[PDB]
Order: sequence, then structure tokens, then C-alpha cells
Amino acid sequence: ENMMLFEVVKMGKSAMQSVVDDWIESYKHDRDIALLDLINFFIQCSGCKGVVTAEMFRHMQNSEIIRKMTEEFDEDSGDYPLTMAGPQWKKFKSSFCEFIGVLVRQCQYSIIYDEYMMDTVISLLTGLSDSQVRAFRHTSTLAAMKLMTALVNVALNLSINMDNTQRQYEAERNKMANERLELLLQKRKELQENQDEIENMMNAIFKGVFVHRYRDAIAEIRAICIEEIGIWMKMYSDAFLNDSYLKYVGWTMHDKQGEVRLKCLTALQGLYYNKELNSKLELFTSRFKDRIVSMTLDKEYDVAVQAIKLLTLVLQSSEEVLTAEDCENVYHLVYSAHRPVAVAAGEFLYKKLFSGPNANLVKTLVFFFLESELHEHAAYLVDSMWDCATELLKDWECMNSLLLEEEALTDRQESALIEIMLCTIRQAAECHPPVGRGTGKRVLTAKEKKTQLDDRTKITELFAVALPQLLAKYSVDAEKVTNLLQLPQYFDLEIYTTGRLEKHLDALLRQIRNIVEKHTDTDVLEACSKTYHALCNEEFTIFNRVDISRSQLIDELADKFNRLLEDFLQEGEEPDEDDAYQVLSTLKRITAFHNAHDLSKWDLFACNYKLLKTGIENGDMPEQIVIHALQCTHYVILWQLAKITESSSTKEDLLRLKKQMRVFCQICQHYLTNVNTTVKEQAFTILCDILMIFSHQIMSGGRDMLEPLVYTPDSSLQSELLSFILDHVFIEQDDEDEASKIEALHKRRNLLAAFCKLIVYTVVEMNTAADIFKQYMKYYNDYGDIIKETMSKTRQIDKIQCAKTLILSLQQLFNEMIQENGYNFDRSSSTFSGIKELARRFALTFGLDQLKTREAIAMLHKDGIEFAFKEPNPQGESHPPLNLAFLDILSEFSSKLLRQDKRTVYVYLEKFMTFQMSLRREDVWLPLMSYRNSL
Amino acid sequence: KAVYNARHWNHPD
Amino acid sequence: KRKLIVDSVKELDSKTIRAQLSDYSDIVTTLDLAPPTKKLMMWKETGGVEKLFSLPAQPLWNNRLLKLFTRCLT
Repeated sequence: ENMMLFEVVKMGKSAMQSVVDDWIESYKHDRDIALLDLINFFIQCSGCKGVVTAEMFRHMQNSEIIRKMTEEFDEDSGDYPLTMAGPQWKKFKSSFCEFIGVLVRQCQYSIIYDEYMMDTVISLLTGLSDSQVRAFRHTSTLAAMKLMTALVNVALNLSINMDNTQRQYEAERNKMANERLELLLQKRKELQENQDEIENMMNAIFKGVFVHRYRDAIAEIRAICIEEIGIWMKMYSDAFLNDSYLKYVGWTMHDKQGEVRLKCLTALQGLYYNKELNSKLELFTSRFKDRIVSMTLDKEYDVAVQAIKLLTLVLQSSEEVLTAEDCENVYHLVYSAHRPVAVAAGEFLYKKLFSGPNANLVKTLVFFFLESELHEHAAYLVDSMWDCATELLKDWECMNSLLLEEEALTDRQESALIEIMLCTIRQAAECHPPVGRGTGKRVLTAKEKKTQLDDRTKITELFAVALPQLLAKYSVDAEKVTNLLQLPQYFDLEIYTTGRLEKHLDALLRQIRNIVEKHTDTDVLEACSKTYHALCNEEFTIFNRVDISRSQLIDELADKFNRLLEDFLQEGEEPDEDDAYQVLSTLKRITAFHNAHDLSKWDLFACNYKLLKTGIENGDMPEQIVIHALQCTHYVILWQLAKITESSSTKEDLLRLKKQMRVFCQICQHYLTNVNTTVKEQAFTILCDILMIFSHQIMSGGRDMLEPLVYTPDSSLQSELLSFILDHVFIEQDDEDEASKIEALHKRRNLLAAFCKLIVYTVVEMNTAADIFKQYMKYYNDYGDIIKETMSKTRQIDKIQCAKTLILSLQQLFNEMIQENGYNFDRSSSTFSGIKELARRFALTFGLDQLKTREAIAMLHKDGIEFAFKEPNPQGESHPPLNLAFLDILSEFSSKLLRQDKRTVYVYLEKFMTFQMSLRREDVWLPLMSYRNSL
Repeated sequence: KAVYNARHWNHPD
Repeated sequence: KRKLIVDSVKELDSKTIRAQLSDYSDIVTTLDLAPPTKKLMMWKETGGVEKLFSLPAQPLWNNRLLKLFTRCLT
């Protein structure tokens, strides 16, 4: 094998300089043999299993050698060493390049000038670079570009040696040894000769290879060329950093492949990180600044990251090139979904505008947040700066002092600062980015965990002391309290006792009580309830104080609720709207807490049932009161179910719970038909939850005691739930605004999920899912993921009934078509086309990897056939059966039947097919013939 | 302009 | 034929490069914003198929209750 040099450079595990020296030794003796082996090395590096012979080298031209090597390539595939995956080939690329460079640099004082080695190598590489064989062109271009950068290093060494020789010549002249001056001039002449030869070789490779291969059809080759021209401009700036070499990067940063724009930006970075302040570079940047700024939004995120980083380096260079509009465009990217871009923009912003002491920095961040009409909250702004401005962001003492102590601060700015502070505290306690910015999940470093604990304790201390003050100051603003009340949920609660801080805990509870009895906003009450839940941890010594305050607040609220309902529901008094608002505020405060707390000791089922049954019997009951009473009764029932676990619960207690739930279900069924949309929605959601909790699965996990509590919905109730889904989830399209539509779509998606949970957990007949499955392509972009999870779980449950329900869906679509169009409908229309497309996508949900599929698919055909021949023509046997067209849909499933099953399906089709039909081959009968041919 | 892809479920195909 | 890769066209002509300079509109895009509001962020967290099918339609702020619902899954 002539694979010596190739194999060595591939897996030699040997310093390239030793191999290069060995080759130069082979050269010194027999130059031609060494050069032939070098040629064959390049050829084999291109994956060529061919071999150039001595006779060829002697008597053949480059074109002929290339043609013969192409013919004798003897390839097994389209692969060549530079497109192979794996480390054993990336190392090959590295070794190839290192070898080229070391060869050149080691020949640079003698062999490089013999006018033999380099001309040969450059001719060969040029030829291979102008070949249509991609392996040859790719390889030869890489080789030639590495060779050129080595030549550049050589020419730079020569320029240095010439400067030093000129210095010595000047020195010796100043001395006046005339002989030594003449000798120095002769050395100057020799060095200029060498400079000229090196320039010739560099110009050769540049003109014969680069100017063509930088624009190669293959993007990878363009990338090679741009990477290396960047290297040249970086390493010999004095020679290669001019327009004559920068226009190439200018043009290529418009390439249509991100692989190439990336290399352009990285080359320009490498030129700007020198911080040598070039003027040629400044004018090039002036010319292509708009292009770079636009690339901050490149379709490839990597490219945008690098464009931002290049703009940062440009700032460092000079803050005079970029206009305000440019910098604002870069700022807007901190709110981007992709984190790399967001932190690049965050570094840009920090360096441009953010460069105790950290006071006015906070004011500037708040002004920026408010000037940014792109995000109403601050989680993502915070996360963008987390890397470059951790100090400023964790300086919570400065934030609290700004909010409390005392132009000053506005209300907008106080709200914004509260928001930013809450975000920083959340990302400090929680050591992960907000959703959509998190790069998966990982284990925190020891340092990260210690920082987590330190930050957690700082927060606990500071805000255990300050939050009562903040609450008091902004007790009346709803956003501010809603946010501030989320702070205790990150505390280390033990510090309340180990820190002698119970006084501030009492102050906080009192501020919370004042906020509750003073507010009605649902978010405020949500925060109050969840924070009270957070503080009442049974594994902390402060449990009893907070439990006492909680019980007192519940006592007050329940007393006021009973007293308000004693007058609101009096058959005489016709309540006003303000009496209703009072009752509603009390009920809201009660419900928010009954969700996250066990108020079974207050037996609020009575009041809520009375409210709901009054609403039913009278038909006039404010919506909000109705929905909150529904929620509160839901929570009462769930909490009682929670307390039933222990066998210490009485039998009469379980009977009480069962009857309460049984009547609550009828109440929710009554409200499901209400005229108010949101009331119907609330009833539906609570019904779906109750039906899941009380499904047979209630007794699954050794919970046999729970056998009597199982609740199965009526057929009427099943149909009512499905009808609500059909009327509310599946609505028209188009082809407020963004906010209203996304809100509505998320609400309806949760509804559909609530019903599909009942389906996939067999709480309702699987057949109902047909009405949903049929809506999979028409509502794909909205509900398709949910519908598809439903299909998957139903298949995994009972593939056979899944297929039966699928064919029922297609049958419903078919009956609906014939209803709207008619029994003489056109089979070339868009409706029938769409139905058979849905049938195709349905068919691809099978596969014989699971044997059961066979029977399943078989059933799908049986039923199918039975539906196509169900209703006959009013004329009789001489006219097609009404649902005959359905067969043309069923054929989309023949691609999943097996050779054995096709015959059985055919025999079952003969049970319905007659001879007079089998012969019929006119137009209207073509669906049957097609379905037959499929089998 | 700027846009939020609110449908993070139609993302797939 | 041969599994060897042979490009028929090796370069992009000059006119297509002038075209690339004139119009890069197809390699840039709009700012893909992150959830702009708190609600939309919560929904991004809890609005997928897995979460939706593994959580109750009416949220439960106490695990003591949420377990009553999650019990009935498989």
C-alpha cells in the first residue's frame, strides 16, 4: 500500500514536525520520490483509493493525473475524509492542516526557494481545486488555504528580517567597514528576491484558488475560504487588512448560508479584538454597519449572537459609529426568547449604559424597563443581565432603600422597581432561568449552591424585616401587593425563630389581614392565600402563630359571610347591586383561602349551596357570585375528601361527603346550560375535575375503602359535556386582538384537555372522541397536539376501539358532507379531498410492529364496508348504494393491511358485493372498483 | 416589528 | 452509476452575488419575543400537552388536594 504518509498523518499520534522533518530528509536525497509521495498524500487525503505512479509523475500533466485518479477513486459511497463524522476524522482534518503548515514553515529558509517543491504543490492543489469532483476540490482548497496562511507567516518573518537588516545597515552607515555595508546590501537584495518569490506564490494561490473557491457552490468551501482570509487579515494586518482583502468578507456576509455569515462575523471579530484601532477597518465597518445591525436578527441564532458580539467590540473600538436607532435595535433583543442572543444584548446594554454606588444604576435600569414597550414584566430583562451585572441585580438593600426612604420616585417607577426586585429575588432563590430561557436542567455547582443559600438568607433577613413596611406604604396598590406578597414564598422560614424575628412576622400577618379585608382583586387575594399557605408549614416552629392568625381571619370572614347572607337571601328583601358586591367581596376572600387551606371546620357548604340553589330557582344571580360559590363548594368537597383518608373518619362522614358531591354534580349540570358563557365554562371545568377525582380510579392504589364514593356520569351528562365542547371549543376561524384571542384559545384548550382526560382515562365512552378526532386537521394549529395525545392514549389503551372510533369520525364527516352537499356530491371537491387526506394521516397511525394492529385495521375495514353498503339506493340494485363513496376513503387504509388480511377483507366484501356490481365499471361505481384494486 | 409566537403547541411541523 | 459526488456547477456567478448584496430580506426575520406578560409566561409553563393532561382543569394551590386528582392517572 502507498498509504504511508496518509496513514501516519491520520493515526500517527506523532508530532507533525517529526514527520515533516522525515519528509524533508527524503526530499534532500531524492526530490522526485518525495514529491510523488506528497502528491499521493494529497490524493489519498481526498478519500482517493487510487495511486499515482512514477511513470505518471514523469510523463503526465495535472489534468490527466486528475482524470485518472477520478477514474480509479474506487469509492464505496459519497463520503470523503472531510465529511466523515466522529473524532477519528476531525483529528485527521487537524493533522492534515498542521502538516501543511509545518512543512511550509520548516522549508522556509531554503527548500521553499528551490523553484521545485512549491511550484509542484501549488499546481497540483490548483488543479484539484478546479475539479468538479467535490472531494478533490474541497480537500485541495483546504490544503491550499492552509498553505497560503503558512506562506503569510513566512512573508511576515521575511518582513521582520528585512526591517532588522535595514536597521543594521543604517547603524553601520552611521558608524562611517565599507565591506560590511556592501555585504548588508547584498543580503537586502537576497531578502527582496525572497520576498518577491513569496509574493508570487501567495498571488498564485489567491488568484487561482481563493477568488474562485470563496464563491463555490458548496457552502462549506466558501466557509473555508472566509475563515482563512480572516486569519490572514488578523496575522499580517500590515499587508492584508485593506479593502482589497476586506471586500470579500463584505460581500460574503450576505451569503444565503448561515455557516458562512458566521465565519464572516468571526473573522471581523478577530480583527476587532486586537484593539489596534485600524482605520481601514473603521471605514469598512462604516460601509457595512447597516448589514451587521440587520444580522442581529439573522435567521440563524448563532449568527445573531456573533453580530451582537461584534457590535460590542465595535463599541469598545469607538462609540461614534453606531446611531441611537442601532443601539435601540440591539437593546430590544434582551427581550428575545433565545437566551444566547438575550445575554449578548444584555452585555451590549450593560457596556453602553451601565458603565451606595449601585444606586443610579438601578434608576437607569428601571427607566430602561419602562422605556421598553415590549414586556409588561421583568423576568426576561433580569435574566438577560444575570451574567454581566449580577452585583447590581442582587443589591436588594439598595432597592428596598429606594422604595422606602426618601426629583424622587414616581408610582410607575415604584411599581417597576418592585417588579424588577421580585424578578431578581426569584432568579436568585430559584437558580434557573425563567421558562423558555432554561437550557434544560442540571445539578448546581457547589459554588452555585452556596451562593443560593447565601442569597436566600440575605433575602430572608432583609425582607422579613422590610416587607411589612413596603406593604404598609403600598397597601392600597394592587399590582404592588400582588408582587410583594410573592416574596415570602422564597424565605428560609427557620430564620424567623433563629433570628429573633417573630415581631416582624406578626407585623406581616397584620398587613396581610389589612390587605385582604381591604381588597377584592382576585390576584391580590390569590397572593394572600398562597403566602399564608407558604408560612403555615407544619415542619417549622412558627406554625402556631400563623395558624392562630389564620383561624382568626377565617372566623371573621365566615361570621361576616353568614351575616351578609342572612339579609341577602331573604325572600322579601330584593337585593341591590351593592349588597351583591358586598356579598361577592366576602365570598371571594373566602374562596381564595378555601382553595389553599382546610376550612372544613367552618362547614361553608351550607352557605354556598344556598347561594347556588337560589341562583337556580330564581335565574337571577350575579355571575361572579355564582362562579365563586361553585369554586368554594368544589374546595369544600375536595377538602372533606382529603380528611376521609384516615379510618378515624365516621361512616356517616363518608355518607355526608358522597351525598354532597352527588348533589353538587346536579347543580353543576344545571349551570352547564346557563346563558352566561363563563358560568358554563366554570361548571364544565369543575364537573370534569369532579369526574376525574371520583372516577373508579379513586380506589386504584390500594384505596379500597373508597369503593362507595365512585361516581360515573350519565349518558345525558356525557352528551351534555360533549355538546358543550362542540359549541365552545370548535368555532369559526378567519384568514383585545392578540391578548383576547390568546386568552380565549388557552381557556378553550384547557376545556378540551379536561374532556380528553375523561376520554383517555375511560371516564366517558370512547365513541365520543370521534366527534373530537374528526376535528384534528381543521383545528390542528389550535387543538391538534391535545387531540393527538388523545388518539395516542386511546390507541395504547384499546387499539381496536380506537380504530373503530376513527372510522366513526370519518363516517360522521361523510354523513355531514352528504347532508350539506347531497348524495350526488362531487368526489373531486375540496371537502372529500380533505376527508381522504385525514384518512391517510389516520392510516399512518398503525404498523405491524404490534401484532394486534392487524385485527384493529381489519375491524376498521369491516365496519367501513358495513357503513358503505348500509343504506341502499331508492332505485335498487341497479344504482349505487348511498354511502358507496365512503369506500374511496377506506382505500387510504389498504396501505396498512397485510397480504393475509387483504384476502379476508375481500371475502367479507364479497358478502356485500354482487356480480352485477362486480362488473359495473362506469363512473359512479368507481369507488368500489378502486377499493377492490387496493386489495 | 416584533411578534410573540403564542402558539407554542403548533411549533412542531 | 458511481456513488462519487461530482458538482456540475462549481461557482456562483457575479450577478447572483450582486443579488445577494441587494436583498438579504430572506435571511433575516422578526424578533421572536419571549412571553411578554406574566400570565403568558405561566401559560407557557403549564399549557403543554403533558402538563394539561397531568393537571386539573381547575387549579389547586395545595398539594393535599392536587394529589386527589393526580391519583387517578394510570
